[PDB]
Amino acid sequence: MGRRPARCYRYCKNKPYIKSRYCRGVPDAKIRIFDLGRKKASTDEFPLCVHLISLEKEQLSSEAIEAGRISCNKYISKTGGKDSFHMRVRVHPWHVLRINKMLSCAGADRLQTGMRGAFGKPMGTVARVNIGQIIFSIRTRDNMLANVVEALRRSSYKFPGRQKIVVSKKWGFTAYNREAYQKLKADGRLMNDGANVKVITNHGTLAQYAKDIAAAN
Amino acid sequence: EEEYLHFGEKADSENQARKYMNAVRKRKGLYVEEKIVEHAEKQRTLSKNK
Amino acid sequence: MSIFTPTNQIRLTNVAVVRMKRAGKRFEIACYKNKVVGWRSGVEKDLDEVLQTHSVFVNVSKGQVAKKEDLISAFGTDDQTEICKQILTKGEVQVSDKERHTQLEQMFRDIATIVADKCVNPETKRPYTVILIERAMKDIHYSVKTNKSTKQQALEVIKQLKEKMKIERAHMRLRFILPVNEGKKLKEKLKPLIKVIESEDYGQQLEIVCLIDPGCFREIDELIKKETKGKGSLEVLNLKDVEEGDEKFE
Amino acid sequence: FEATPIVRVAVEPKHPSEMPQLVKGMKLLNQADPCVQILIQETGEHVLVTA
RNA sequence: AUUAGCAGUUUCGGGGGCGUAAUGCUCUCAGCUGAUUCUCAAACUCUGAA
RNA sequence: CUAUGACUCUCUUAAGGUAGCCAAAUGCCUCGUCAUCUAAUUAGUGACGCGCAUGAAUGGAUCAAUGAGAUUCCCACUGUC
RNA sequence: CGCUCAUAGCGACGCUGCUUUUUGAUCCUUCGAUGUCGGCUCUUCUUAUCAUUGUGAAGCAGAAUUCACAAAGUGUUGGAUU
Repeated sequence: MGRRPARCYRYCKNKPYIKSRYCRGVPDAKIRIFDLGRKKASTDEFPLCVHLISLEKEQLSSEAIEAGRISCNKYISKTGGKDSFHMRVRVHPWHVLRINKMLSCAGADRLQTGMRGAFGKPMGTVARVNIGQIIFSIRTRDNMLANVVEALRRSSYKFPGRQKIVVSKKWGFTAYNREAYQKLKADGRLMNDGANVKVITNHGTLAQYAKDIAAAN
Repeated sequence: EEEYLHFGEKADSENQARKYMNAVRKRKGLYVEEKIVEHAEKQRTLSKNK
Repeated sequence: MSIFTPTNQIRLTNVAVVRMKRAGKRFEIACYKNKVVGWRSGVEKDLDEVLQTHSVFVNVSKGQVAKKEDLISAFGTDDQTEICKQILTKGEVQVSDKERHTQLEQMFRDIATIVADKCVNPETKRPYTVILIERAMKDIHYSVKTNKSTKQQALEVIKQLKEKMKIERAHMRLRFILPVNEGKKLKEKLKPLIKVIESEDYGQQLEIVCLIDPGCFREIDELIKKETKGKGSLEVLNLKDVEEGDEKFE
Repeated sequence: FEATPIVRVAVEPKHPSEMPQLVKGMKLLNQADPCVQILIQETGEHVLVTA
């Protein structure tokens, strides 16, 4: 929250609140967008994925996240363009912060500023992340690695604390490694989904089956 | 600004060209800015397709 | 005793106090001085920004928090945020000095602007200038008032400016159509009293007249008519900026 | 001789009480320095013009 | 609670290109459905911890 | 549009501030706005007045004289330079 | 942005600190009584250095200004109003 300094919340503590029929008075999240570059990009063309991870367990503010995304969206353009970056962020902010206001006071107090009826009102939407939990994620072509790591690097400045950058060993937004991705093409088990792969697999949820190979093929 | 976001230069707006046409109207001027009355408004009462 | 072991003290606020008396009960709120104006100017900056506190007081100066019965009775509701909002919209608002000055400044401009709408016409391409009038106003000195409307103020002060001297404003043609019998009578009284032009008496084709006013003195010209003959067959009203056909008066 | 683009400028009173003086002065200038629109106006009360 | 594209629709929604124009196709975009994808929901929890 | 509210509707409770007066020993905002006084004035005085919350024997407005009363300025005052 | 040119000078959204010269929060200390606010007086110290000493940058030509290091050695005013 831009009112407060975020020192106030960069440690993952207090069991986690949410939007609900119970917490109605929340503001709207800062980021309401997780769409950076060419979303209509096939899975069989952008074989690289890089990831950014919070080194530290902590909260991660919505505003901060938003700020980060335009280190990967100004920097989308100067390097490569829209035909390299596909980002789903990979964290949202469900968690909320309260504010027991005593700003009331700037000269005296009414005493309601005190800890009677202490409980704060919703003010500041925010994410919670462990050390592994991933926070940015660019699926891309493998002629763009140093020109996307520097986006991630830039973003890292705009997160509290320590942030590790990495490249995985997969085609990005897939379980399956680059080694096991070529299998799919080869063995006739690649099934496209405009973004994802379903990957054709024999199984039985029927009575006597043979369309389980002949369905998607 | 939606239109601008498509982008084919900036025109019919505040520009390099509007430097010359910013507020040269008023050299004290005929009026404060522009006073005019019209009876072309209301298309239904006039009964026009124009 | 006080003198020995703390002689005690009092404490002053620096927060705006938006106040409204409903049902003979003062409700007040906690806001800041340079936000409470900005709210009303269409700068929706979250309600939680303008409110320093979300609660209602009988008196926010001392700090007497307001009561549920009092609230519901006076507002038709006990929910406080809504009430606060209402107060912000409706009630008197304390302001700083700078803020106050801004309003005054605005008013000053306004009273010049209103004078500029219709100004002295040798042809119809000369003055219509706000600045000169404003300057004149400044240099003559008169109390600019927030209780007083702008138009009224202008009316008041133009007279003063007249004997500076400086000629101001231009007249327009508020046109009428009188009856055959009463029109003549009207003409008999209205010719030397005020300026009347485009007069053409007839037996069959009625009588047309054009009483001279700027729009801001249309009560005086009509009153006499009302007294004598009542309203005309048609009563033409034109705008208070231009006379519909270009001004040539004064 | 006036200009080909018809170059104009907004001549204004510094003081409101000096307006009459200003008005007078343009006329005076007219004889010494040729051509100004003090009377017969296309734009404004008065504007200075040159070649 | 909530992110994404995909496909199958269009006598149901809207606007274009294709015979004048559509919902006839094909598009971005509405709605619905199907398979996949993001974050799992102190007052959710099929499971279940010393 | 009036400054204001005589007025007309309406509600509350019977009425809705007339004469006057005013940032007053009564004005939150407030160091109000303007003029003056001072090189400069949150001070003073005179103007303005929808007056947070003035006002007619809860007495309103005025005021000569009077005052170990309260405040401002000027002059005589200069170790209260 | 600074024409142009991210960092001469600034610096978004964003992020981390320090400070105790603001005000709150708290109620440990004091109700066998630390005399509460300002002004005068007078020293001391701190530096987050306004001036001056010496230095280095500048969109520093000169002029003046701006930015920064070392450094607290010496200065740091007269009045109206409150």
